Amino acid sequence: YLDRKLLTLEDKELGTVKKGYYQMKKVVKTVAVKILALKDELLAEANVMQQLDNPYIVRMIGICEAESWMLVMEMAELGPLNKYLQQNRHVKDKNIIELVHQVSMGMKYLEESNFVHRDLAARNVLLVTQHYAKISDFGLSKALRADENYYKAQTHGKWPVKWYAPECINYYKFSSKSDVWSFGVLMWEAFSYGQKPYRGMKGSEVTAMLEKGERMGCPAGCPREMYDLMNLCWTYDVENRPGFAAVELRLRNYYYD
Ligand SMILES: O=S1(=O)NCc2ccc(Nc3nccc(N(CCCO)c4cccc5[nH]ncc45)n3)cc21
Repeated sequence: YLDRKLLTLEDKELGTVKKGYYQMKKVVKTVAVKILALKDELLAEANVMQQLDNPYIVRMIGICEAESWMLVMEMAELGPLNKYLQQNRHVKDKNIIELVHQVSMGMKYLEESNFVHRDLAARNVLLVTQHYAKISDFGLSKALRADENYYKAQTHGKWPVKWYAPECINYYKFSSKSDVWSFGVLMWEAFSYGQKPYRGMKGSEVTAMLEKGERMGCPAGCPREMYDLMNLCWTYDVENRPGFAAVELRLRNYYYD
């Protein structure tokens, strides 16, 4: 738990979200703060992110119980990737490849830590700099049990279907391979400069489209290798869909080529 005394908030708003500062041992650290049901979701996120430690996942500083309930993270100054790219269409393809490779290195670690994100989308990638991305928003994330490969969704809550693999929609099964499907949608978003996927379509319409074997097209100016990778992530049969080690490798090879 954090010390309220050591936390300072801006008035300006970023429930509610605020930018702040927390006095660490000697340096002052810029932080982003969620300020409060909606509480169990924030507790689940705190519980997960306290077990995570990776350069490509947003770091939790801690929980402050004061006048309000607060979840304090290190600040990723530039904000969500979808919004950033929407306002910065000059960003080169090679820079996008760089950012999406970083996300895949982050997801490779999660996979290895046996956690499922369950909400991997461009809106949940935050930028530290134009060349440094972190995965955020672990509200729906689940620590897999030692004896299982997947999480079985029970209660009906947030359901971002446009990022969900068929086995999630059809069998309520979430695994690292389902996160791979979502990563594919995230790539598509990033190479489309933060445009929403399957625009104009209902969730049930997206599902019907995918079952016919149809996929979203190649965004303008997306190199074909990256589009080929999106299609691989969108492999229907989860058995034959790649995991984050295979996905990360292919981005690494391409990027460094
Ligand atoms: O709230 S914003 O989308 N409005 C513009 C802007 C600019 C920078 C950040 N950066 C940032 N950097 C780290 C964490 C964090 N947030 C707020 C995200 C809004 O949901 C968080 C606070 C607490 C827990 C969190 N988990 N994931 C993000 C996050 N936000 C966030 C935003």
